[PDB]
Amino acid sequence: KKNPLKNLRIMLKLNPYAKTMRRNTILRQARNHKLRVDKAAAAAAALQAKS
Amino acid sequence: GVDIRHNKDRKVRRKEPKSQDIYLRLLVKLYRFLARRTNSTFNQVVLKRLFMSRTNRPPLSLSRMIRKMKLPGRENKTAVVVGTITDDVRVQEVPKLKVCALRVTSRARSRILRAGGKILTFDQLALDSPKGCGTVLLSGPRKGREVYRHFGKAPGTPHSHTKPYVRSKGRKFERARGRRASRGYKN
Amino acid sequence: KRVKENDQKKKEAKEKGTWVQLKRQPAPPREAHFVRTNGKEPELLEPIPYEF
Amino acid sequence: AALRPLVKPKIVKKRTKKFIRHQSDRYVKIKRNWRKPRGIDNRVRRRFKGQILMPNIGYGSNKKTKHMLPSGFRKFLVHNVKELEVLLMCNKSYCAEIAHNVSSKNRKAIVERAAQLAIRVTNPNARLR
Amino acid sequence: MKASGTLREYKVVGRCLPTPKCHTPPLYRMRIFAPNHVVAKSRFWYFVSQLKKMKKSSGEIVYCGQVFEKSPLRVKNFGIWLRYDSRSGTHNMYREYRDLTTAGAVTQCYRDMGARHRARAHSIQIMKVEEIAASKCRRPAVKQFHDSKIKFPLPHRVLRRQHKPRFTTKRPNTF
Amino acid sequence: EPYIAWGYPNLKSVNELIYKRGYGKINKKRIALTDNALIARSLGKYGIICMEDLIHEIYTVGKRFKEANNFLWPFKLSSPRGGMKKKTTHFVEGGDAGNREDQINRLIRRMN
RNA sequence: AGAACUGGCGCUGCGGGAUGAACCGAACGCCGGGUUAAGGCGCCCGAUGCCGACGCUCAUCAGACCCCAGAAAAGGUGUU
RNA sequence: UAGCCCUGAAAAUGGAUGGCGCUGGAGCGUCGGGCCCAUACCCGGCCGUCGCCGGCGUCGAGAGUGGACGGGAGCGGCGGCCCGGAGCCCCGCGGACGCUACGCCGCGACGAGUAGGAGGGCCGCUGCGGUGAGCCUUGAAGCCUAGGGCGCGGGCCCGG
Ligand SMILES: [Mg+2]
Ligand SMILES: [Mg+2]
Ligand SMILES: [Mg+2]
Repeated sequence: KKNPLKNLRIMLKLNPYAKTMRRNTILRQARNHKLRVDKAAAAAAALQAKS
Repeated sequence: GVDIRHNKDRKVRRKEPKSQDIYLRLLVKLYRFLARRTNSTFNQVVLKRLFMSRTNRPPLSLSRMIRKMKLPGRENKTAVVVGTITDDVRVQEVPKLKVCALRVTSRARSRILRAGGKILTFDQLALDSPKGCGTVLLSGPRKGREVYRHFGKAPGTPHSHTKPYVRSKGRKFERARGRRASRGYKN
Repeated sequence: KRVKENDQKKKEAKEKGTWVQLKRQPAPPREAHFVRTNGKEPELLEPIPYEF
Repeated sequence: AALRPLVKPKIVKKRTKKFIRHQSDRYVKIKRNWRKPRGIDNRVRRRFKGQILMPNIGYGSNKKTKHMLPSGFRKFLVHNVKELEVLLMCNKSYCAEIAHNVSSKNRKAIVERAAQLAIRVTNPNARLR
Repeated sequence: MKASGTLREYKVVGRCLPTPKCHTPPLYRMRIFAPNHVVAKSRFWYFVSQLKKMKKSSGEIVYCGQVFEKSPLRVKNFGIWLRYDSRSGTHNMYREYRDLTTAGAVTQCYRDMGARHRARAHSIQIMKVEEIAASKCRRPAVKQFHDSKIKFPLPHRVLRRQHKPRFTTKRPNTF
Repeated sequence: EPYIAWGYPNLKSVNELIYKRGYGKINKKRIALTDNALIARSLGKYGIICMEDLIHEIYTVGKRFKEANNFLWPFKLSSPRGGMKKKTTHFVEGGDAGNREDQINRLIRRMN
C-alpha cells in the first residue's frame, strides 16, 4: 500500500481530478504571492520616492 | 486484545474421507477437480457426500428409488446415490430406470439388469453428464437406524417415547414403577 | 393501523406515480432552522447567591 | 570454496541458545533436555520475567532457510555408492554425509564417486590412515 | 470543569424547544468562562437548569461566541462575586483583582481559590464579573497600586540556574 | 461514553481516513483499497463506483450510507502522538472520553 | 458471618502502586522502528538541567499522591 | 467563618513520605508546555493456526465472459488495366521451474492459559512381519567429548 497524500500518481490512479485540483492551487498561490510581494513594494516605493 | 469470544472459529466438517480406500480416493480426486472447475452445484453435493461416513451414507432400497422416480418429470433421468443400493423383497416388478451408485448389491444389479436398465459408477457418470444434467440425486433414510429411537429427551420424562436401554425385553424388565400409575407413578 | 393504512397508501402511489417511502424512520437530527429575537434582546440571567 | 551452491540467504535464527530444562543447573539428575514445567506454583510456566525461556512455535525458523547448513547446503546421510547416485539431480542444493559406520575402506571409494558427480560430502577426510 | 490554561469568556444564548403549548420561548443569555466552547456550552446547561426548567434534551443553544474586551491595553479593576463550596458548607464571597482583561482576572481567581481556600474548580460558581472604578475598591492589596508616580525597586533577584554553568568559579551577585 | 471519544468530522478528516487508513471488506478479507476497481467490483450496485464517490456518501450522508459504511473495515488507528489528557473522565470534566463536537478533528490528525 | 448486581483473582504474565492475588492501565506467538495509557520527570532511577505561572505554609513530632497501612471532639491576638 | 500550620497526640529490638535528603520547594493547591516508557496501539519481517481459495491447460500453441461456415445483398481495406482472393508457422526444428494432489500455491484475520479434551510427531525405547543386492574385525553396540552442526522442541547427525 503506497500512500495517497504522500506520493503523487497513486492518487492519480485513484483520483485523476487530484492533479488538476493541485496545479490550480499552485497557479493561484503563485499569483497571490506575486500580487502581495508587489503590493508590499508599492507602498514603500513611493514612500521612499517621497523621501 | 480484540474480543472476548469463546472460539468456534475452526469449522468441523470433513475436507477428506477418513478411509484409505484407494478407489474412493480417486473418485475424490475426480470430483473435487470437477467441483472447483465445472461451476455447478450438483458436483459439490456429490463431492461432500463422498467425504461422509458410513452412517451418513445410509443404504437406499429399490422401492424408494423407483418410488421417487414414478414422479412427474423424472421420466428419463438418472438416480445418483452416494451409497449402496439394496433391493426390497416387497417390490414385484422393476422398471428400466438408469442408476448410478457406489456399490450396488448383487441381487439388486441382477433385478435391475433383468429389466433392461443400466448400472453406472461415478467414473462413467462424469463422462455421461459432467454438470450432472438430468439427475435425481437421491438419499437414504439417515434417521432409519436403531440408534435414533434411543435418542431424544429421556425415557423417563413426560411423554418422551424414547426407548430405554434394557438388556432384554420382557415383563420384570423395566416395567414397574414410573411405567404404571399403580406401582408408584407414571411419567 | 400501519399495516392497514400502509397497504392502501402503497396503492395510492401506483395510481399517482411516486415514491412516498412508507417505511418509518427514527427521530432525525434537527433541521437547520432560524430563530428570531424580534424587538427585544436576550435575558441576562446569573446564579443566585447562597442563603440557607 | 569447495563446491559453492545456489542462492544462500542470510540465515536468521530467532535464537541460538539451546533451551534448557528448569532447575537443571542445580542438579545433575536432571538432564538439560527440555521438558515443559507443569507445576502449579512455579515461575517458568507462569512466565515471570528474567527467567528460563520456554519454546513455542514463534521461535521457528524461515521455511526457505530451514535445515540449511552454515555453508548453504542441506545434508543427506548416505551409506554406499548406490544411494550417493540419488543425489545427482540435487547437487547444488543438497549434500551428502557418510554415516559413522561406513568403514575406512568403503569410505575411500564413495568419497571419489561424489567428486566425479560434483557432490559436496561434509566429512571427506574422516577416518583417514 | 478543569479550567485548564487561561480561561476565555463566552456569550452563550439558548432557548427551550417550541412545544405545541408554547411557541417562541424567551431565549435566555449567560456569560460563561471556560477553556473552550465545548465546555462553555456544557456549563450553560449547568446554570440554566439551576434557574429554569430547561435541560439539554428539551432545549438547545442558538449562539456560542467568544466575547472579549474593548480595551486589552487599559488596566482595570475587577470585583467578582463567588459561590464556592467548602468542606463544611458553602459561602458567598467578594474578591477584587487587577488585570487587563475579564477572562484573565477570572483565571486569576481560580488560581487563587485553589491557593488560599483549596477550592476545586468544579465547586466554585462565578456569579457576576464587572470592571469597577477606583475609590470603590475595598481590598487594600488592589488599592495600594492606585498611586500616580508609584515606584519600587526589585530586591534580591534570582533566576537562570544550571543554564548559566552548573560549575562556575563565581559567586552570583543578587544585585 | 466512558469508553469512547467522538465528535463530528470535517471534510479533510474523512478524506484523510479513507485514503491513508481506509481498507475494505469484500467477503471476509481486509484488503487495501488501492484501486477504483475494488470499490466498483463490489459496491458498484449503488452508483458509487469510485473512491471519491465513496467519500461523498460518507461525508454528506446519503441513501446508501449503511452499505458504504459496512464496506469499510473499522479504522485501525495509531496511538495519539500528542498524548492524551486523563483518559478516564469526560472531555468537559478535563479528560477526553465523550463528545467534543469539533475537537475530534484535532485528535484524528494525531491518531492518523 | 451471610446475600444482590457486575467485574476481577483462582487459570494471568506485563507497565505503574518502593514492597504485594484481588488496586490503576493493559491482557501475551518471535523481533525491528514509531507512539502511548496508568504513572512519573532532585539523586538512587529513563525523563523538567523549563531563565514554567500564581499563591498558601516554618513544624523544639512539618508535610508529601486511589485501595494503603495511622487519628477525633475541642482550641490558637500563629499567619492567610 | 475556613485554608495551611500548631496544641490535643502515650509503648515496649533501632527505623522508615521507599531511602538519601528537601524549605526562592525535592511541601500543598490550581494550571501550562516539553519529556520518559508496557508484552497495549500503528508499520514491517518471520513462525504457526484458522477462514476463503487457486492450479490435473506441462495448452510455446494454448487462447475461448458468446462461437462458427457456405451459400441472398453492402463496404472501408489489401494487388487496377474499374473485373480480382486463405496462406496448413517456418532463414533458427526451438522455449526455465512445476503437480509426494496425503502435494504445491495465494490472500486475509488471528496467537494468555490451570483442571480438562482433541490433533500432529521424519520424538524416543523393546520385539515381529516385509524391505534397504543396507552396514560392519580396513572396527558393531556401549561410554566419553572446551569438536562441528540441524530442529520451536521432543531429539538427532557427524568428528575425535
Ligand atoms: Mg495457583
Ligand atoms: Mg475504573
Ligand atoms: Mg493440562
